[PDB]
Amino acid sequence: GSLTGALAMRLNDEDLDFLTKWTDFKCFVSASNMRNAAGQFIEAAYAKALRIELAQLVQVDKVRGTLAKLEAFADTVAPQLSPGDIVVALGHTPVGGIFDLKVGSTKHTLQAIETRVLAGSKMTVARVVDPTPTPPPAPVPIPLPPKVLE
Repeated sequence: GSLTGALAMRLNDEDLDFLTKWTDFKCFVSASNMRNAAGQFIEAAYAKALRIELAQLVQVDKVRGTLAKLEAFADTVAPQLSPGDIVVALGHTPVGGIFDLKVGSTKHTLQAIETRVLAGSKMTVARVVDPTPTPPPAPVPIPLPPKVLE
């Protein structure tokens, strides 16, 4: 096999290790009412995305992602994350389809993406934090031809 599994056909130890290098939740993705003043998140987002592309160190990939990693890991894009399998994307983040923005005194999150948890690799979750228990339309609104909702 090699480089063929559940991580877009790269869950294998080669891409999973070079992928496991770090997490993607050191970057806050467009929160909107929370994010709008500085928006300095694309630094770690670009560095880690490149590290995901480094995970494919067939030869140089690892080197591109490591240099990019430092590029962002500079100050406010390095020591801000959890143990693994996480990336920050809240509010104005095109994936939910739901309507809830969590911003402090406006803490109501709309984020329905997927159910994928790879330690040190990508993780997609479906969660809507709102004071309402029962959702008026659908339980989990994710646009996918093979799936019904989630």
